[PDB]
Order: sequence, then structure tokens, then C-alpha cells
Amino acid sequence: DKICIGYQSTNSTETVDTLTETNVPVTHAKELLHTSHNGMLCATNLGHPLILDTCTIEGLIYGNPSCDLLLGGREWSYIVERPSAVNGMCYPGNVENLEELRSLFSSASSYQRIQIFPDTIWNVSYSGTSSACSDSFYRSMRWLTQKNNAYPIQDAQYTNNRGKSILFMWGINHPPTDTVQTNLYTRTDTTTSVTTEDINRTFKPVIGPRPLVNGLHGRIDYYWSVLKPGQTLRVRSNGNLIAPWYGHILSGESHGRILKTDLNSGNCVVQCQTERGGLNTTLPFHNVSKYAFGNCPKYVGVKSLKLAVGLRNVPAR
Amino acid sequence: GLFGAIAGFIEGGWPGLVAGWYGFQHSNDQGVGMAADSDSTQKAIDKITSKVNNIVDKMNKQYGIIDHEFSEIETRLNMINNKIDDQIQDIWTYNAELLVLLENQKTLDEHDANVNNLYNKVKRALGSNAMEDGKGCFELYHKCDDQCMETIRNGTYNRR
Ligand SMILES: CC(=O)N[C@H]1[C@H](O[C@H]2[C@@H](O)[C@@H](CO)O[C@@H](O[C@H]3[C@H](O)[C@@H](O)[C@H](O)O[C@@H]3CO)[C@@H]2O)O[C@H](CO)[C@@H](O[C@@H]2O[C@H](CO[C@]3(C(=O)O)C[C@H](O)[C@@H](NC(C)=O)[C@H]([C@H](O)[C@H](O)CO)O3)[C@H](O)[C@H](O)[C@H]2O)[C@@H]1O
Ligand SMILES: *[C@@H]1O[C@H](CO[C@@H]2O[C@H](CO)[C@@H](O)[C@H](O)[C@H]2NC(C)=O)[C@@H](O[C@@H]2O[C@H](CO)[C@@H](O)[C@H](O)[C@H]2NC(C)=O)[C@H](O)[C@H]1NC(C)=O
Ligand SMILES: *[C@@H]1O[C@H](CO)[C@@H](O[C@@H]2O[C@H](CO)[C@@H](O)[C@H](O)[C@H]2NC(C)=O)[C@H](O)[C@H]1NC(C)=O
Ligand SMILES: *[C@@H]1O[C@H](CO)[C@@H](O[C@@H]2O[C@H](CO)[C@@H](O)[C@H](O)[C@H]2NC(C)=O)[C@H](O)[C@H]1NC(C)=O
Ligand SMILES: *[C@@H]1O[C@H](CO)[C@@H](O[C@@H]2O[C@H](CO)[C@@H](O)[C@H](O)[C@H]2NC(C)=O)[C@H](O)[C@H]1NC(C)=O
Ligand SMILES: *[C@@H]1O[C@H](CO)[C@@H](O)[C@H](O)[C@H]1NC(C)=O
Repeated sequence: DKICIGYQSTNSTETVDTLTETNVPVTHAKELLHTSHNGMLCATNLGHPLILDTCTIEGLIYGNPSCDLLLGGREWSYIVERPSAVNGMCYPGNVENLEELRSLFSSASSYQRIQIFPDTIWNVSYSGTSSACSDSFYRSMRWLTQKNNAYPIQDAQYTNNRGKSILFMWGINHPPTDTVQTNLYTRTDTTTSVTTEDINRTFKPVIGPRPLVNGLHGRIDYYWSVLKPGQTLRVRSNGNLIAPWYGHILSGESHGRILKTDLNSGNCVVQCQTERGGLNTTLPFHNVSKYAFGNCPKYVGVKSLKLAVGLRNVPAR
Repeated sequence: GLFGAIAGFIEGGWPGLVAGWYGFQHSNDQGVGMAADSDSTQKAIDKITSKVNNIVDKMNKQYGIIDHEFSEIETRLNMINNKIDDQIQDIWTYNAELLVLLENQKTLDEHDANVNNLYNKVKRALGSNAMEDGKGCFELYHKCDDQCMETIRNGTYNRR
């Protein structure tokens, strides 16, 4: 009679690697890398994304006349700018510190407009528009121009008593000719000032024709800043100013992402979202994307991370 | 391997051993058969299960990379940012891969050691009442029926 010691062998085809050997056959193993995603843009534990399909972030912020649907304010987990979003700054010109503005905005989880300067306060025309802006104008600012061949010095004030920071915007018009300049502001030599307890900015026009854009040779330089609680904003101008009209109150913190993709969105919720799709998992790693955000595993750029559980699978036969 | 048992002097595994990783096979007048050793197997299951949980716990923390936008004149800031992202990724990928490769070796060697420890336990118990055939079996010098066999398995064999 005899008694023998032995170990289990199975039909498992699972294999694992070590530093001194590769494709070692094992009875049991566990894949630690999650590699699937639903191919969609979903809501995360922070809510639904703000999907911009026709308006760019700055188009929204400045109130481009084609983005009226966004005037009521939104709240989001993250932002998505479809490649079709092309409505930004309708009137030719550029936004100073655009990257910082888009970043500041996307970091918040919501915005709500707030009126800064009521139309009544002005002693000049304030409803100027342009064909470059759907024969209208920005809902965030007012294109101040002369009224009755007169443009007295404008000097308005506003104090943030909302107990929250207000993101505000404004612009400086640069006419293509001296005639258009006098035509709109009565004078060719103007001085505009935007100030608070902290900032102290001044601007002066520089007439001249720039290359054509939106069928125009003129331009408007766009700016922005943040009026903190208790601070007072003040604007003085005798021409060329594109006055602040409505500002935004930003709140909370979102995932702070700006995905620029046309990936499909769905009525779904995931713990972890990426620009390629979302996923749910308890595994420690994933190889979907280093840009993943939400409640996620750690990203690792590999095809598999198979951990040995059982022993070396040795076939008797 | 390190402990010389698995795929060692005990050349092959048993497809007949279905309950666990390690066990015994006996041969006497009443017949032949095998069964897993619960004590050794359950202890190994707890350890590796624990290892899996700790690995998962230690490595499931995410790192955040936002695809920041940079202007025309921020090309240096852009490269600096890319350098950070590239190394964060490469370092963590290295840690992940090596942890798995290295722990895999230990896991395989531990099963080997558990088999070796079980074999030596029985050899010690049997004493001079048996001789090793050099393949994982002990040729008993006396008749040993199922009840006798059970004493060897549950470690109460009389005449250590
Ligand atoms: C009717 C006329 O004479 N057309 C002029 C235009 O006249 C604007 C000027 O008198 C300002 C001064 O206060 O007032 C505008 O009236 C506004 C009104 O106050 C407001 O209540 C109402 O809601 O909106 C209107 C307009 O917004 C007069 O319309 O002036 C321009 C510049 O001197 C003349 O040049 C030609 O401009 C052509 C482009 O047209 C627009 C445009 O951009 O679409 C029309 C806009 O109405 C006008 N906006 C404003 C506030 O003036 C703009 C703007 O002046 C320019 O963009 C500045 O560069 O021009 C085109 O460029 C053509 O080549 C020019 O010869 C125009 O004939
Ligand atoms: C992915 O997970 C979504 C919620 O995330 C987490 O899911 C686990 C389930 O294991 C749950 O225990 C956690 O509480 C939860 N984390 C949070 C946010 O607290 C799932 O979302 C669910 O979707 C269903 C759809 O009918 C909805 O009724 C639930 O209210 C909703 N839960 C939450 C928390 O939003 C989602 O279904 C899941 N995705 C997949 C692939 O099933
Ligand atoms: C527009 O004009 C009105 C009146 O000319 C200005 O209102 C007055 O402003 C002065 C100085 O700021 C105050 O002392 C008065 O109490 C105000 N009273 C009136 C008449 O409203 C107003 O400030 C001007 N706004 C602009 C566009 O600069
Ligand atoms: C993430 O892991 C997967 C699986 O290891 C990688 O491999 C592809 O996986 C799919 C689905 O399992 C297979 O159909 C393909 O044949 C695999 N391609 C190859 C050649 O590996 C996948 O590539 C990884 N994802 C990323 C973005 O790297
Ligand atoms: C190990 O196995 C032996 C054999 O089955 C067990 O010994 C028997 O125990 C019963 C108690 O129910 C006694 O009545 C028998 O006389 C014993 N058999 C003989 C002749 O040895 C022993 O109890 C088992 N020990 C353990 C730890 O399970
Ligand atoms: C294991 O695989 C062998 C050969 O493929 C086969 O003959 C045997 O039936 C399998 N065992 C089980 C549990 O099916």
C-alpha cells in the first residue's frame, strides 16, 4: 500500500508571465485590466455633461446671438464641444486670454447670468447690431454708439453685492476708417476705461482696415475679468467701448474637462468617463484612456495584466 | 521551481483532484482514490485571496490628466506639461507591470512550497514505516486500510 502527495491540474488555458518566464500555464488567474467601454458620452456621479453642438464656450460666455438656448444657465459634470460648434465671436476680433477663460469656465459646474448695466443708464444709443452677428448682437454686452450726433462721456458703476464672483465681458471697437469712427463716436480720439479696486485698464482705438472676416474690415478686441464680492466695477468712455451688459456667476466645481469630440451621447450613467466612452468596473486598472475622469481605476497602457491565483498547470499526459 | 515539488520531483498534476490545489492519493486492497487536503488548501486560498484584494486596494487609485489648451506662445509650457503626463503614465505602467510579474513568481513558488510542506509533514509522520519512491509517494511497510490512510491524512498516524 502507499499514499502520495500531489497537486491539481486542470484544462485551464490561462497563462501568466514572470520576470524569469513567460506564458506560464496556471490553473487559475485573474485579469486585473478592464478594457471595455460603452462607446458613449454619459452622465457621471456629478451629473450630465453640457453638450455644445453649435456654440463654442466663448460664444456662450459672450452671448453670441445664435446661442440663446443657453441664456437660462446650465449645470454640468463636464463639457463637450462638438466639431460642429462654430458660433463663437461673430464680430471679427479676439478674446484676450481665451485659454484661461475657457478653463475658468469649464472648471465651474454652473453659470447664471446677472445684469450689470441696465440699458437705461446710458445717455447714448445702445442697441447697435451687425450682420456678422445674425443682424443682432451679443447678449453679454452693448455696442454703445452716438445718439443725436452726440456722444457725451459715459461713466457707469456697479457693485457686486451678490456675495459671489461675477465673470464680466467687454470689448473695444477698432473701426476700419476715420469716417466710420467719427460716424459712431463723434470723435477719432477716444479713451475707454474699465476699472475696479484691483484692475485699472484703459484703451484707445486705432483706426484702419484689417483683412476681411465675416465680410468686415473692422474689429472688436474682446476682454473679460472677474468682479469679486464687494468690489465695484466702473466704466468710462467717450467712444469705442463695447460695454458690459450681463455677466455670469460661476459656481461649484465640475470634473473640469472639455471634450472636443462627436462621440454619441446617451441616456446613461457611468462611474468613469473618457473621450472614447464610459465604463463601470471594480478592477484596479483600465487601458481605455489616460484622460478618463470620474470614479475611475488607474490607467495603464497595456493589453492585459493577468495575475496568478492558482498554481502552475502541469498536464500529466 | 524554487521548492522543487510542483513540476519537480512530483512530475505532474492530477486532473482527478477537483476540490482543491493540494491533496492525497492512496492505494490499498480496497482501491485507489484521491481527495484534496482541506487544511492546506483553505489556508492557501485565504492568503492569495488576501493578496488579490490588497493589490486591488493599493493600485485602483486614479491619477488625473486634463487635456489643457495652450496658445501659440505657450509651446514650452505645453512640452513641460506633456513631460509630466508621459512620466506619470510610464512610471505607473512600470509599477503595475512589475508588481504583477514579481508577485506572479511568488504566488507560483508559494503553491510549490505548500506542496513541499505537505509532503514533508507526511514523511515526518510516517517515519521509518515507509520509503519514498522519489515521485511523491510513500511505500508503506505495513498494510494500511482506509481507516489507516485517514490517520495519515488527518495527521494522527500512530508511529511517527
Ligand atoms: C443706415 C446707415 O447709415 N448705415 C451705416 C451705419 O450706420 C450706423 C451708425 O449711424 C450708428 C451710429 O449711432 O447707428 C446705427 O444705428 C443703430 C441704431 O442705433 C440701433 O437702434 C439699431 O438697433 O441698430 C442700428 C445699427 O446697428 C447705424 O446703422 O454705419 C456704418 C459705419 O459707418 C456704415 O458703413 C457701412 O457699414 C456696412 C456694415 O453695416 C453694419 C454691420 O456691421 O452690419 C450695420 C450695423 O448696423 C452697424 N452697427 C453699428 C452699431 O453702427 C455696423 C457698424 O457700423 C460697422 O460694423 C462698424 O465698422 O455696420 C459695411 O461695412 C459697408 O461697407 C460700410 O460702408 C453704414 O453705411
Ligand atoms: C454604472 O454605475 C452607475 C452608478 O454608479 C455606482 O454603481 C454602483 C453599482 O455597482 C452603485 O452601488 C453605486 O452606488 C453607484 N455610485 C454612485 C454614483 O453612488 C449606475 O447608475 C444607475 O443607473 C440606473 C439605471 O436604471 C439608475 O436607476 C440608478 O439610479 C443609477 N445609480 C446611480 C448612482 O446613478 C449604472 O447603471 C452603471 N452602468 C451600468 C453598465 O450598468
Ligand atoms: C447719464 O446722464 C445722467 C444725467 O445727465 C447721469 O445721472 C446723473 O449722474 C450724476 C453723476 O454721476 C449724479 O450726480 C446724478 O445724481 C445723476 N442723476 C440723474 C440725472 O440720473 C448718468 O450718470 C449718466 N450716465 C452715463 C451714461 O454716464
Ligand atoms: C486595451 O486592451 C485590449 C485587450 O487586451 C487591447 O487589444 C484589443 O482588444 C480587442 C478586444 O479585446 C481585440 O478585439 C483586439 O484584437 C485587440 N487588439 C490588439 C492587437 O491588441 C486594446 O488595444 C487596448 N486598448 C487600447 C486603447 O490600447
Ligand atoms: C483521523 O482519522 C481517524 C480514523 O478515521 C480517526 O480515528 C477514529 O476516531 C473515532 C472517533 O469517532 C474512533 O471511534 C475510532 O476508533 C478511531 N479510529 C481508529 C481505529 O483510529 C480520528 O478521530 C481522526 N482525527 C481527526 C483529527 O480527524
Ligand atoms: C479536459 O480536457 C481533456 C482533453 O481536452 C478532455 O478529455 C477532458 O474531458 C477534459 N476534462 C473535463 C473536466 O471536461
